[PDB]
Amino acid sequence: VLSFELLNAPATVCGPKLSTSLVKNQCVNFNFNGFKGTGVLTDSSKTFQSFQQFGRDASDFTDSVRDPQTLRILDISPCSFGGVSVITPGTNTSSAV
Amino acid sequence: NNSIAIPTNFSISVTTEVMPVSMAKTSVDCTMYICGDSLECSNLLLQYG
Ligand SMILES: *[C@@H]1O[C@H](CO)[C@@H](O[C@@H]2O[C@H](CO)[C@@H](O)[C@H](O)[C@H]2NC(C)=O)[C@H](O)[C@H]1NC(C)=O
Ligand SMILES: *[C@@H]1O[C@H](CO)[C@@H](O)[C@H](O)[C@H]1NC(C)=O
Repeated sequence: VLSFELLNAPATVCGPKLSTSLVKNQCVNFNFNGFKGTGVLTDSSKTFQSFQQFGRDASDFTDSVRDPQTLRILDISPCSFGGVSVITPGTNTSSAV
Repeated sequence: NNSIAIPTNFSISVTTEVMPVSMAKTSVDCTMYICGDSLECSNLLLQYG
């Protein structure tokens, strides 16, 4: 019988996977010790503790995460940015917006 | 039954009255609130389209 637990602690038992390069300021999907999502990775100036891995927002949405190789801090932002409005005339008149 | 009060002077008063007119216009995007930029959730939201 094996028992697991997933906390905000450094990982000890990990599956076999090869790390890749780090891409910043682009819309990518990441994988940080099994935590898979999608966002824009940017360098961050926030300060964590000596053991914690990922920070959390007010809505329990992880926005900062520490890469386990560089041991630095990264920031996650959504790929979609803001609200975009389209101004158009009628389609029977023109198609320029 | 034979008494009346008639004023002899007056005054001018300026009073305030505050009433609201409009509130803040708000818009809501269904995506990026229900499905947090994930492709697996956006394939299921179409059934609630
Ligand atoms: C009504 O009251 C006003 C004051 O609120 C009086 O005005 C005065 O009038 C006299 C002359 O009548 C002036 O010399 C004064 O300067 C005025 N002001 C004040 C503050 O005293 C007015 O006379 C009154 N009207 C009446 C009693 O018929
Ligand atoms: C291995 O991990 C260390 C410690 O986090 C890190 O400095 C290093 O870049 C990693 N990679 C290699 C190839 O040594």
